[PDB]
Amino acid sequence: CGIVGAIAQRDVAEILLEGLRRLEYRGYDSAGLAVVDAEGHMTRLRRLGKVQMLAQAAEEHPLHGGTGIAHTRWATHGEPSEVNAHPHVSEHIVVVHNGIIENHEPLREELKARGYTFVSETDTEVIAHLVNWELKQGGTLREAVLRAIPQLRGAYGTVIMDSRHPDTLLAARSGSPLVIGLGMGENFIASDQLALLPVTRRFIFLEEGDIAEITRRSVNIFDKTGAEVKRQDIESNLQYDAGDKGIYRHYMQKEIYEQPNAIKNTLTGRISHGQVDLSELGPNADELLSKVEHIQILACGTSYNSGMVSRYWFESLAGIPCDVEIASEFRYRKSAVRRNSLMITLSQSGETADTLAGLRLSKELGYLGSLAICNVPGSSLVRESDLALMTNAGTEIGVASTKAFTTQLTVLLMLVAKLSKLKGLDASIEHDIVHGLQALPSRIEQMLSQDKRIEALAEDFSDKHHALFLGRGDQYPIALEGALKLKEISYIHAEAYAAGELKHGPLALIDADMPVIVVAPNNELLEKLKSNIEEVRARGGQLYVFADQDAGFVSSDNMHIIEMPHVEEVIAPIFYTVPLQLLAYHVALIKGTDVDQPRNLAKSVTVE
Amino acid sequence: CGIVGAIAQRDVAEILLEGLRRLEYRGYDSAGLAVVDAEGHMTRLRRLGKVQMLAQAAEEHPLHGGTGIAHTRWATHGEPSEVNAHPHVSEHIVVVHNGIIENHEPLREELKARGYTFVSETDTEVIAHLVNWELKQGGTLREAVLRAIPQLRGAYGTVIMDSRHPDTLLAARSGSPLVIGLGMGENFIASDQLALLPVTRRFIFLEEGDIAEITRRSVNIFDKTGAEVKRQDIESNLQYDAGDKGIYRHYMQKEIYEQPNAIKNTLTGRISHGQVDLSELGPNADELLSKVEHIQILACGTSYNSGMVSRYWFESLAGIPCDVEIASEFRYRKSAVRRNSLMITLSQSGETADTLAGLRLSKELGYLGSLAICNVPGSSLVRESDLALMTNAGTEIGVASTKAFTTQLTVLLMLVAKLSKLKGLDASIEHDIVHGLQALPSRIEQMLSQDKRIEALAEDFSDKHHALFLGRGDQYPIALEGALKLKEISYIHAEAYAAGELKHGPLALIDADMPVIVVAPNNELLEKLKSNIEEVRARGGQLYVFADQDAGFVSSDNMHIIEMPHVEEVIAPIFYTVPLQLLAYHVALIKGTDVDQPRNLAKSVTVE
Ligand SMILES: O=C[C@H](O)[C@@H](O)[C@H](O)[C@H](O)COP(=O)(O)O
Ligand SMILES: O=C[C@H](O)[C@@H](O)[C@H](O)[C@H](O)COP(=O)(O)O
Repeated sequence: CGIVGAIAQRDVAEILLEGLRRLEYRGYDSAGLAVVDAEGHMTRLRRLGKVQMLAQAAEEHPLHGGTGIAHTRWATHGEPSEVNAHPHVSEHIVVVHNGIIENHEPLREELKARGYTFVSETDTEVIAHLVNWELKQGGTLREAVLRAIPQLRGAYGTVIMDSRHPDTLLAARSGSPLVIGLGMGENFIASDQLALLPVTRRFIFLEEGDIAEITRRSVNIFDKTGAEVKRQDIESNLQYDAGDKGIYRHYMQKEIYEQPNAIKNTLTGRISHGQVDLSELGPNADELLSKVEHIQILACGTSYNSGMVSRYWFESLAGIPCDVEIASEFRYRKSAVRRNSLMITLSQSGETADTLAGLRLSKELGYLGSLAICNVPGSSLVRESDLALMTNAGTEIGVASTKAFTTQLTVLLMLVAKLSKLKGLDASIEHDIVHGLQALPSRIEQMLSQDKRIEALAEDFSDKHHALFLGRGDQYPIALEGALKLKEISYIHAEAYAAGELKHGPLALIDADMPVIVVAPNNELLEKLKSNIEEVRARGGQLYVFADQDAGFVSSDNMHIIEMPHVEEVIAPIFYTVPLQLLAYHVALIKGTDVDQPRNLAKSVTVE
Repeated sequence: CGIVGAIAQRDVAEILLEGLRRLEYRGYDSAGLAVVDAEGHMTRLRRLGKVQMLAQAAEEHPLHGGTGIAHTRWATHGEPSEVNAHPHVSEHIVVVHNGIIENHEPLREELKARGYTFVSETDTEVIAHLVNWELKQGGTLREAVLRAIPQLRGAYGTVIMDSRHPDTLLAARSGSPLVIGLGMGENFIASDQLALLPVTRRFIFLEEGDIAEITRRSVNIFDKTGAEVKRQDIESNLQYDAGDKGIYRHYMQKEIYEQPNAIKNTLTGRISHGQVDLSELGPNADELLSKVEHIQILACGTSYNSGMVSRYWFESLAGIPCDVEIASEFRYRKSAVRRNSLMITLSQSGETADTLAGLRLSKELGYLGSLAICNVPGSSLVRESDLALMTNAGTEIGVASTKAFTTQLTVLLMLVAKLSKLKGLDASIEHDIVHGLQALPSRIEQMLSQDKRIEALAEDFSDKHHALFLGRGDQYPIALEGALKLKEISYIHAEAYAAGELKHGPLALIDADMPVIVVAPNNELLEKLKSNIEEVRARGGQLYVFADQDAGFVSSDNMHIIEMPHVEEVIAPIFYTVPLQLLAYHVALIKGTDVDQPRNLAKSVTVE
């Protein structure tokens, strides 16, 4: 989730609370900072709620100090939320981490043994009493820590502090990212370089394992053993616009509408000469890519749907057997490795628990090699992969992925043409794919200029609480997607069915008041589809159908047609996605929902 | 669908209306018979509705004749239901078919040319004016037909009659089954030997293509060309109990509760000596089965879910790469054939459009060979296959498959152990599978004796209209299944999610009033699951959890636990299915629904 850390000479709270705000997406149930003033007065503070719930519990009780550590959260397993909220104050040790401490039991028991007393349920409060115990046994903090770290198992990103000596903050990185922001006289710790974006812009990105010792006037980093290290330090880029929603009322909407430029980024330096280019893999790709006979794809939620759309392409175009499983199942299941199998995770975060263990698994199951289509660079998926292709999406703040989706398509789509050519197939296959790609941007541009109309439809969903999404083909999953959206950002019970599955059961749901969103280009499967539309139609189902301008569909009280600008077909599933995104967003407004942090959720799921 | 045909000396209506009643499952939108009395008075009759809607429109206007043909239907594409209802009276030619006439256009136009006039939209009414035109050009009916048949494309099962000469009925078979029931002085035609079950029990099962000429006192069958044929004639068996619901209020319920004996049938003559036996394939199976490296599985609705459960087994036990696609998508999609791929349809009917073309496709795509796990013998899937294994389910009348499911599992499960052994694997794998199999019956027995309790739960769903089904593992799809049920037989919007997918989106749906059915044995994935239960739990979601007696779960207003009799684990997905079946049925009663013919549906989808 979100974890921030100041240690300057000014007051560090209204920054700590900022860092949080700019990590509210990674987590939005509980929050709270801990600062201390000169003298030593600790001042822990927690609130259930948005970060603002804290903010306000700060104005009421301003916190002075130049040593604090904040923290937002995803309260998942539930639990007394304000009791189990960070930070936790082990007498004088305050901690806040990001992650999961595996051995959080073999410890909690062992300590406890030694008269310890965990007043709260939680793994953070274990870091504390652990580090603390280590003070007692000699050394300095930057020593008590360098000893306790290696006795923890998991992936975490804690930032330990001694209320008796706010002179130093400790920061370890074992999994969850922790970047350090460099200030003047001051420093800052963060889980992401986006918290600190306001104050510094100069970051030393902790490598994996580091236990950096930080003060106002120094930042000493040590490797895992305890050696000293000289981590470089770079200036940020991830600031294009930072987390400024701009003209846009919500992040999704801006993120939705960035798709057209967002793809351009992706198709940039890759569409070199009528034919997709991906040298970026370094001439050693055509030696593993080429032995490829099958493709396994790990993913979750939207990152999976994409995996789907692709399977259609990898086969009907690359001619390559391909599976596209949900990471959650894969990882725990004994399985049968195809011969010559390129594993291919499709995270946007790069840091998702499941798609990542998956990957990890893959390694042992003798796959041919990994490939990684992340959004975020140097991400756990990207560095443990073997090959990787980056979406160039830009940072996506929306809890509900959108441009990360469209980008993914574009990439995969590109990989297809590479693989296509790589396989002496028809040089025309690449050509065709490219033309789409190399014209997707302009086209989504086209599509968005329909905002108004879709915004109009959404009115019809005020009163509904169910919705059916139908598609067939390499649009089965596009219809999967637009459900997942609407479903998530408006709470409507939307469900997606592969069109030709209705009559085998689900078709019982239809009725007078059941809207049915359907996507329908000038596909070959057009008529097949045109049918199951008529099948639902003939049973009540109110029908919103996003159909190519030249489909043939005809308007009607029961059957609402939303003309679609003729698209290509290689990029058809991307295109037809967009309108479905608008609709989910707009219905969400009509619904009056947290368009940007839907309940029980929180962008990127990196827990486990 | 359902098509019946009398031609006796008594009055044939109260039989025709019976035949229909006993094919109401195959179709239940529109109906209607046509008889004629001695003199020649035709008497066509149609009604929207159950067959009974006709029945009653018969009592009001008794139909005398000893030559009639009836017919129930699935009105799918909708259309003026009483206008487009069979039979259709082309002046003197009355027809009724079962199936789809492809060229139903290149004809409708051509004829029409010749001053013809189709007062109704429909493909039946095309058979008529077609056969008719053929009278005019010479010959006798049994000649005008034998000429018109070969000018039709599709799969059909029409039974043509001449109102000017009820002396003869014609019957052709091009796809849809047509069996002939033999009486004394009288005959009968049928789409299934179950219509006629009351009158005769002696059937000559038309081969594929036959154009049988039938009168009271003869039944001449001719092959496709026009030759004479001597089709054998067998006595029925499919009459165990016929379509007599017995003690049981609905077919599902009886069919649900037949599972325990229904499996026994399946495990009969196959569990020969501590180890599954399937010689029934004839010593030429271990020569294709053995070269098998991958398994593709086609299916729809419940017949697919089974395909799922299996994939888990074929891999984690047989060690064999396996895909399990929805037939509807497969069939229309260019794809990549694994090397050495055993295709394997999983119909119960054997006659499903999609799973069958699928199969058909398979043939061209160089698979290694077909295998067929049908319920019904000599079924289109079973005869075009290459290998086949029959469920021994018994005829299932329920529109909502149940025992066909459990049987399928059992079979596949058996195939796994065959393949397992066939692959020098651990002799212990077979052993273990068998023990389950060879103890599934007794165990489901166990499970049903919980009826009451589940019947109790269902009370809690009166007011609900959504439901979430969660499972993980080789129970992801078992949770898929029990949704499809409830979803179909009660209209509740039930949805199944692989447990570990919640946090990536859908988990937004949960709330105060969202029941969540979850299946949870003493799996290894127990705790994983135990979690997402707690995740939903912690967000409102009312939780009905079907968990092993020794799970650990604890009762609670928000979390309803329904102890499950410890089962094995190889057969665990079958077992945990049953309770989910009860619940759908019981909720359906509380709902007050067509537990046996849910709306917009109709057992086996054989249209296209
Ligand atoms: O609608 C929500 C998004 O679809 C979300 O579900 C996301 O796609 C998954 O949780 C995947 O995580 P990553 O893409 O970042 O790995
Ligand atoms: O709940 C309804 C049944 O699940 C039904 O969906 C059936 O399974 C499919 O239509 C498959 O047809 P076959 O099994 O007979 O081929």
